[PDB]
Amino acid sequence: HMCDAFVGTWKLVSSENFDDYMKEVGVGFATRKVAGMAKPNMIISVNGDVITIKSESTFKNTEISFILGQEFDEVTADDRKVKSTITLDGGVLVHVQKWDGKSTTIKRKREDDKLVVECVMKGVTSTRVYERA
Ligand SMILES: COc1c(C)c(C)c2onc(C)c2c1C/C=C(\C)CCC(=O)O
Repeated sequence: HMCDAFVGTWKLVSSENFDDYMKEVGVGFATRKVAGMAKPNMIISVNGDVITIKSESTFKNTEISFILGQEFDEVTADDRKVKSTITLDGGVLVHVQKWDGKSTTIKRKREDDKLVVECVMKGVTSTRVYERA
């Protein structure tokens, strides 16, 4: 029952500073433009210890399945090959991606009826807000 409040189907309703975050990460111009247009749905489900987060958009689909605390391979929407570890910290899903000696952290939390996602690369943060679909 860990992540019960995250489970469901969510749609993107606001984004702030995602272009600057993508620049910080190293995403190129064309990908930033097309990815920044997308309005993904995110589908979160849990089966035993396995959490699955799917992102469906016009830009890309993606899907990750993982066990908390257990590192996995992830190919990101922008085609980085990263090593990811996702934990729960005080009710927040904390997702660290490591690649090429770099690191970024993505935090997902429930706030009121929203799922709020904060992406941080060095000093740059982006906030993306999702509502139930
Ligand atoms: C941040 O990693 C990226 C990137 C870099 C780019 C270009 C992207 O383009 N499309 C997606 C989807 C996407 C993502 C995943 C987003 C997140 C893991 C959280 C924000 C959200 O779920 O909205």
